[PDB]
Amino acid sequence: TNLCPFGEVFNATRFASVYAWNRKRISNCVADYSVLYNSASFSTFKCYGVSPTKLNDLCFTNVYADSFVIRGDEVRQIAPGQTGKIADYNYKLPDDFTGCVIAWNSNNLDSKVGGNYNYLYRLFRKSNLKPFERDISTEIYQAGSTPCNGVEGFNCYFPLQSYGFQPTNGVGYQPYRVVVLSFELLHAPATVCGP
Amino acid sequence: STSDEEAKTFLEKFNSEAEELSYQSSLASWNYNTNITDENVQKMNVAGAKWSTFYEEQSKIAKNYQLQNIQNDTIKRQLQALQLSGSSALSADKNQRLNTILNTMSTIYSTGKVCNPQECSLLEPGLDNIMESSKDYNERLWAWEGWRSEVGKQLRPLYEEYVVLKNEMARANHYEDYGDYWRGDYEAEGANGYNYSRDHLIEDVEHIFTQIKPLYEHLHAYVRAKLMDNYPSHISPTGCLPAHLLGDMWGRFWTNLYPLTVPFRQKPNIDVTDAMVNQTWDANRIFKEAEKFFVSVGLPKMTQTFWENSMLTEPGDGRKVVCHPTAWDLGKHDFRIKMCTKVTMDDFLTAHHEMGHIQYDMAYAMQPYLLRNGANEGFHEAVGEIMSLSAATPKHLKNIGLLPPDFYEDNETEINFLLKQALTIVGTLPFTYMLEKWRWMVFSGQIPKEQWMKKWWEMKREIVGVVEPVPHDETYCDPASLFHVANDYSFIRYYTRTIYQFQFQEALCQTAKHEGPLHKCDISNSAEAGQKLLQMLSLGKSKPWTLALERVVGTKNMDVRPLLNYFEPLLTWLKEQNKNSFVGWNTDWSPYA
Ligand SMILES: *[C@@H]1O[C@H](CO)[C@@H](O)[C@H](O)[C@H]1NC(C)=O
Ligand SMILES: *[C@@H]1O[C@H](CO)[C@@H](O)[C@H](O)[C@H]1NC(C)=O
Ligand SMILES: [Zn+2]
Repeated sequence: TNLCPFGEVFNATRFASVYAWNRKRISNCVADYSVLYNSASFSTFKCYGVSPTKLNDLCFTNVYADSFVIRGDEVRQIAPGQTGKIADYNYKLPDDFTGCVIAWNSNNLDSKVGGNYNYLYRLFRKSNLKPFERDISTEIYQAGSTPCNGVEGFNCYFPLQSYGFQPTNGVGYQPYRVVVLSFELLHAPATVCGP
Repeated sequence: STSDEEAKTFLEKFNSEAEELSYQSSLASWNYNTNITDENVQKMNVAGAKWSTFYEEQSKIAKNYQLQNIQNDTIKRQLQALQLSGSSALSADKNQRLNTILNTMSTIYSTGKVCNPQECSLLEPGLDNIMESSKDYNERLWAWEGWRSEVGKQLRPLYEEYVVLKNEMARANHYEDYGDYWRGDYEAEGANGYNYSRDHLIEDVEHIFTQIKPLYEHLHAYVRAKLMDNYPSHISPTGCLPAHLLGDMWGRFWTNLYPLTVPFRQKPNIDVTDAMVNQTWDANRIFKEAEKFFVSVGLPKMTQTFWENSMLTEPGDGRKVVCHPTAWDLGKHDFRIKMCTKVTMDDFLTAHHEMGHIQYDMAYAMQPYLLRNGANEGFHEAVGEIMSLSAATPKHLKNIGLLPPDFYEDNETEINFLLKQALTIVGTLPFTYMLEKWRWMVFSGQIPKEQWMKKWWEMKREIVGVVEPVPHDETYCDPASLFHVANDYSFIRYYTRTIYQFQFQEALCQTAKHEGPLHKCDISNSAEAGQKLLQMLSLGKSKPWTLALERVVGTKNMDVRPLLNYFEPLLTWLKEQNKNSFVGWNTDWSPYA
């Protein structure tokens, strides 16, 4: 009856930046998914490939828990087949995604008077991310034709930008904590059943 | 690396940093306007300084993207507004001299006193109270000439140097002069036939004046005859009106002449303040009623962060507040209204006016940061004023239970209302046009320094039909005695926004299929009218203002005929009332002559 450590992902004090999104591999445990999908504390609980009520009646080899922080108007980008700054440059889901996307407003935790600026996002990139690709590089973005040589300047930008989270912001600009659960099925042990 | 993509990448970096710095500046400014302490002045100054420092630096980087090479007009507009250097194009020493000049004129204006035959009155409220309420010729004359000979004379040498450094700034920004620089707010460069040059504003504004002159002449003739009753030994039936008998310090509005000019003095104005109090309304009820009106026309309701963050009353604790009503667009979907609301019909109408600004701010909130504003400088107030127009009508007041179900507005109070409106709306148009025309020609150099006062009063008699009661030489600077001139504010905004607001109202009233005179129109419960209006509001300044205007009214042109239609029942009444009066004025007569 080894219980899956979902409280470590969902109740962590800190959350990662979206450009450096966190991933926790859940394995060799029993998961009670009804704990999560029957909770009214989630504004978004969207599943793809699977149905929520059937999650307890299912088994997978591994389950991955991706978590990060974005602002409210960007939660729609955490879904298969979306475009935008977050989906293209920070966190991309595959079109054949199998899993669930969970998000909830965290204005009470991640916003601060004067502004919280710990959470960052990637503003520029030469090309889109492939699904589940992670880019944590900090190379100066060359928007023109003169090489930057690692120097910020004209047409030469630092690729990361900080979120500004004040508690008085509108809902669309407020911080939201997101958890993406991926269910993997290889020709393999299938160690995570979870009645 | 095409030119469009480089500059868009720059604007993306600009927008991501501007939204934070602009928010911190708005928040600190809000914390001062709602909690007036010495602690929050400095925070407002520091937050405002780092936002200004940031914009100056981005403005210089932005100038390296030549507008000519940009295919994208939405990108081209953003770079254009950011590239506008303004006073930053002057040398640091000359910008500091101009700042010292502007701060001395503003200081002289608000501290100026007038001492009679020790006890002296400031403008607010001493000299004002006299100019808006007194019916005595000699008491108004002492305040009028006193304000201009003590304050305006101090401003004469400073305003001469103010013109030099402003023209130098505009020349550094590649404009004719400071006047042509101001007219750039109306410059549209867009698709075929939405173009609008800065010099075309001069012809439009002059053409609109000729179309207005007949209605103004009849209002002028009626006011002149009524003033002749109260000042029988000073008024000439064919001459201009003495400048000091017009209802305020400068004659900008003729509103305060209503007790002397009301067409039917036994008919009281409809004031529903008693009905509001009788029904135990408070300030939350007022703004809730305003919210329902906008929802009735298809506009969205207020956000929850509006109700939490606004200051809709004067605080019940001990903090000191600025009570002037303002609608705050702080960014990040944070919209607020700061207002010391009381339970009155006046503040009930103001709530609709300020929330009208909020609807505008919310509509273009998804535009890029630099495009979040009215189409031009006259659109925001025009949109806000038409909401109070509909809400003030007895039809609307009857439908929200504030007027009795029996209520029928008779023709006398309809004429009383239209006359009261014309004293404010129609009376200010020649004053506004002639004022900015004088500033345009002073900046252009068409009016030399040694003829400033000669031309100012030659155009007052000619355009406004107003004569000075005391001859003034070039030691005076009479226009500087007005707040907007002494504090460096463009004035044509009050001319155009008046033209726009009646084009909007007539257009929206036709969409709502209103029948009857335009002044009795209420756009309430017409979703297509609010939807038609929102197609312009959501544009911001991302399109030419001519195109934004056409999406509502169907015309690319600033058109005054809608205003004339609004006042046509009054013009019909005035022509009969003036049947034994002279319509027009001669510029020769003077009360001192
Ligand atoms: C007003 O400002 C002071 C600091 O200047 C602050 O300590 C106080 O809490 C403020 N009051 C309110 C009601 O916000
Ligand atoms: C201008 O750029 C914006 C953003 O890149 C884009 O949405 C728009 O379609 C562009 N317009 C033209 C005419 O290229
Ligand atoms: Zn307003």
